[PDB]
Amino acid sequence: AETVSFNFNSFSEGNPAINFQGDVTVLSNGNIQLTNLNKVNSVGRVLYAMPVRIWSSATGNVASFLTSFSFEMKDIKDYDPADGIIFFIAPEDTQIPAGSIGGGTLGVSDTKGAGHFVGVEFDTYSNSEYNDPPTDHVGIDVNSVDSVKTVPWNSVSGAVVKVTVIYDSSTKTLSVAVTNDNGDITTIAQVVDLKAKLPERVKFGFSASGSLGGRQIHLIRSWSFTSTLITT
Amino acid sequence: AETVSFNFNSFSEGNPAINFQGDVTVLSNGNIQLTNLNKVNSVGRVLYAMPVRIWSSATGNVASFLTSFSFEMKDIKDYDPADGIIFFIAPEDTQIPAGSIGGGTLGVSDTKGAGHFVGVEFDTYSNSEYNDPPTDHVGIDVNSVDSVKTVPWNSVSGAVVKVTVIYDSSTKTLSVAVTNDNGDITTIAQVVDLKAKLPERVKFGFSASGSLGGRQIHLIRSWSFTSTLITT
Amino acid sequence: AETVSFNFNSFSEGNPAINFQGDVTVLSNGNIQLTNLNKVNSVGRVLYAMPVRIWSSATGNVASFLTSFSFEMKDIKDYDPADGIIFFIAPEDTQIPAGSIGGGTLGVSDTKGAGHFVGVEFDTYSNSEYNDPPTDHVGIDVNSVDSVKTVPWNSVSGAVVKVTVIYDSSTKTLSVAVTNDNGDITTIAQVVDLKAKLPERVKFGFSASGSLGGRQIHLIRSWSFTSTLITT
Amino acid sequence: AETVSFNFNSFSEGNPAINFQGDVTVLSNGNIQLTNLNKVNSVGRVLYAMPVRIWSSATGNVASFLTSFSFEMKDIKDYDPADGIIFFIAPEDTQIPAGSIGGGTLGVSDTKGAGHFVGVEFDTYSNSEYNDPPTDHVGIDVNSVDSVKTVPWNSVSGAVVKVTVIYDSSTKTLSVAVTNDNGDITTIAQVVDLKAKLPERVKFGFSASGSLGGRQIHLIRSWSFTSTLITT
Ligand SMILES: [Ca+2]
Ligand SMILES: [Ca+2]
Ligand SMILES: [Ca+2]
Ligand SMILES: [Ca+2]
Ligand SMILES: [Mn+2]
Ligand SMILES: [Mn+2]
Ligand SMILES: [Mn+2]
Ligand SMILES: [Mn+2]
Repeated sequence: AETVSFNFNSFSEGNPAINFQGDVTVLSNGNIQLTNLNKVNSVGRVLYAMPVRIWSSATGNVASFLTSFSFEMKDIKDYDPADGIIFFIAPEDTQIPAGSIGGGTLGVSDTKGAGHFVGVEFDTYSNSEYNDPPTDHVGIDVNSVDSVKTVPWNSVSGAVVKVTVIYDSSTKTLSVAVTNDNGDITTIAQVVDLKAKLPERVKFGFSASGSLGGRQIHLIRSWSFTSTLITT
Repeated sequence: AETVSFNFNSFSEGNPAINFQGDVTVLSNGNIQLTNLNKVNSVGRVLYAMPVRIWSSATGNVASFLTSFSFEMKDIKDYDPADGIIFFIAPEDTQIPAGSIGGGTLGVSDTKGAGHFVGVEFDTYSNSEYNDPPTDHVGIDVNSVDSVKTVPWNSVSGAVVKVTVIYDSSTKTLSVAVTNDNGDITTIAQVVDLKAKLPERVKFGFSASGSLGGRQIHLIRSWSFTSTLITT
Repeated sequence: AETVSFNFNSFSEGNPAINFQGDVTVLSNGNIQLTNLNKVNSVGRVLYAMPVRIWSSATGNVASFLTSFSFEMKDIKDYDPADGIIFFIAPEDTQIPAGSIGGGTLGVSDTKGAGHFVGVEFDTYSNSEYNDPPTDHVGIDVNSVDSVKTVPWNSVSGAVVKVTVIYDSSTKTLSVAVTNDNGDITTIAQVVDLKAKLPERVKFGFSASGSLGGRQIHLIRSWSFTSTLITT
Repeated sequence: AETVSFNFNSFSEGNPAINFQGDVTVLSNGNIQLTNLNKVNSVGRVLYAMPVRIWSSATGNVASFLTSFSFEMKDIKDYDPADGIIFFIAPEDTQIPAGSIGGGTLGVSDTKGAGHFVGVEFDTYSNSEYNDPPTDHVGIDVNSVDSVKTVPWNSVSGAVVKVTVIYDSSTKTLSVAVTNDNGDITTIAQVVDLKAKLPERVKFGFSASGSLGGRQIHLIRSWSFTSTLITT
């Protein structure tokens, strides 16, 4: 039983348990603001500093993990509410794509929307070049922002959104449950073999981005995580 | 968007929001004691009073729900810890089987261990006649306590256990993440078409049962639930 | 090396190992409820029946001890939490102060908040008459609930708290580590010359109290204890 | 409220949370054997891979931590049982001192027995050059294997030893509670300003050394830890 577990009710600069990339910033109240409102094509990513072993090439086993986080997106006069936030898993050498154009790539893909990652996005701007549905949505991404699956969702400015994710290694199922301000929940699940798409050791994080005309406040308020690899 | 959501940090006799059945009692702190230790073959169930609609015959849609609860199981001199607790879903008229023999039936099945229900069991006693794994386990039960699927588990006497469940209607997947006292998680997932195994309107709840030589303390400490059915 | 060591994972009236004083009552799950919610200025105390020799006048040696225990405090409409629990050490003949007014005396002191004891209080209601801090707090008490030193704490209703106390006779240091539900730890330590404040033989126990308007549920879930006295 | 917490009931090579230094080896049963029996001056160290911030220069606050771990030492024919284990805290860049001669340096000090670290040793070999007591002992080391304080102890071969450490930030007290196989406890405590002796970011870990004629099996059976730094 190999278990990595952490809980964040707030954040602060200096904590060695978390890595910042790009235009990330910690607010006095302890929240993480992922993008910068004055930069064009902004990109902000926050990662748990320590890599986590999600599978052993020895036991062949794959870990299960339970994580939940709360975020908030808020409009600002008078740019378009873009582009959203993404909870991702990637190789430990994961950096903000070079020459990132931000926007629809969400800071995890190249200009074509390709990359090495597995994630859950909370997309609030429609990008046709990536085949986005016409409305706000939640999608499961596997090496591309061209979601492997999506579900209609509604991003309510200033609302605090609570998310719960469960990965069952046995069925290799990734289930997501989103709790909107109104109390309604949105779910989405997709079978993804983490052992076949990611390396033994990976990192977990949040990413968000904007464009020239599209910018909003992307806030990460809290994050608790727990993985458990069976060794034997 | 039809949603049902409730949250109990503690219970109490009376509250018409929860129908009791059997040897159920309420401790001083609001904890529910599903069974009685001075009674042979005891059964006790607790149900959310108001029935819930998990699917529509018109729309065809099945509801998605997110539920979490924390229970505790403690041993008693010198008796055997059995059998345990089951989170279940059944027809709005559900009742403790006629002539319930308690024990392995968990208060939801008959002698053969069959019944009209869906649920997750935290089985602590192994009944070979029900093809029970040799050790403590967690199982996805569909109309039978002879689990559709099980996973090795460890029940620790006196430890507060936390459970989170997510049912994604899009995939008909039922995900379970069990957080143990020591922080390790156990998961199990199973595709279960509720729409096919249950009526449009059901009731959610907990059930536990002891036998003659097998009795233990089963307590429910909290329960929050949210189901959402799309009506469009 | 004289060693006294015991473990209590569940309690049960009748056990000659425990002395019950006041309004104490054992729940059916094995928990000890210290206060009566239907009584004004209630007081309850549970004590290890066998007096423990912490020091000897013959050698001048003082014993070191290690002890851990878990409690649970929960609210009750619309009353105010009062007043909390206190782990205390005292003369083997200790009884509840005659004419106990309940309140912030925790059942170990008189109206002026004075008594003959040493303990760790987990104060939830602030009493200006006892120089209490404005918020919930943990404190080291020496013959008075007018703590020799307190520390900011946060009592969370329905939450299981873990405490570990270490007394080093060589330094006469009493150390307390409090594990909250969220995983945060709270500590407080202080030099207390036991040999100079209590008789050679004393009793160890917990006590809780409520008042007229302030009442809550105080539960002791477990308790393990080990002291070693050097004889040479 | 910043908090780091991990828990190991067993260990396995490959876990990125653990850093191995020296002759460290993981046994088939999940234990960590710190030294190499066929090697002269064998030195083995295991550290928690993630640096911990024990104090911020911003607020000037020191963290509090509660740790506990079980270890075991076993004699090997007919070599002398040496030298023991040390639980230490050093700079995040800490490495086995070049030209480490092992033995009484315990793998954290130079020839003179000096280095940059704070720790608790379980010394089973008297080294007059470092002023060790004539017998097995436990000591609080502050930048030197010439303990600032010791207490008589007794290493029993094959015996599992359970230790619990508490470091209260308010008093800057480091308290240790050692529970021997037979059930007797040994405590030692010392005031130590971790903010005056170490940098803001450090690493925790265990070290073990041997000599030419002094060798034995040093095992770390399990380790749990929780630090909490109040950033407010
Ligand atoms: Ca997009
Ligand atoms: Ca069974
Ligand atoms: Ca008070
Ligand atoms: Ca030595
Ligand atoms: Mn998209
Ligand atoms: Mn079963
Ligand atoms: Mn007080
Ligand atoms: Mn020494």
